[PDB]
Amino acid sequence: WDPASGLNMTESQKGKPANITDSLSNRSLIVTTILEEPYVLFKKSDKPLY
Amino acid sequence: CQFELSGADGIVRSSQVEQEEKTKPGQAVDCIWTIKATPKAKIYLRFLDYQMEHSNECKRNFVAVYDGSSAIENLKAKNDV
Ligand SMILES: *[C@@H]1O[C@H](CO)[C@@H](O)[C@H](O)[C@H]1NC(C)=O
Repeated sequence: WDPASGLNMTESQKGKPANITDSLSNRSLIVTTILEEPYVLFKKSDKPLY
Repeated sequence: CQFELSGADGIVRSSQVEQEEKTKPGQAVDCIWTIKATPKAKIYLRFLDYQMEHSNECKRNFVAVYDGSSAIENLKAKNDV
């Protein structure tokens, strides 16, 4: 650390890495779906729904 | 890609780019439209046809409205307005 730069640390770049990436479907399933009309639908409004 | 469009009433032609500034379809394209009302006239807009099927999301494609003068200062919105 110095006055000119206060954001220097060896371990600033890495935080709690633990397991690399995530396990497949660790917290979320991988559900697949075909776009059939009266079964699945893109919501009516678009912009505040991304 | 800036064009003038003012008066009392009118319509911004969709994808009206092959006449103003004929941009080849391959590249990303974007344009802005400038409205000026009759003296002492605030403006109301109504969309007659809107479909951005290129993607639901807009990190690539979107349509937005700006109020005031044309700055990044205040997005009115990106329904009628
Ligand atoms: C801090 O500065 C050193 C020397 O340039 C650099 O090797 C290191 O990656 C930097 N770390 C941060 C957190 O900026």
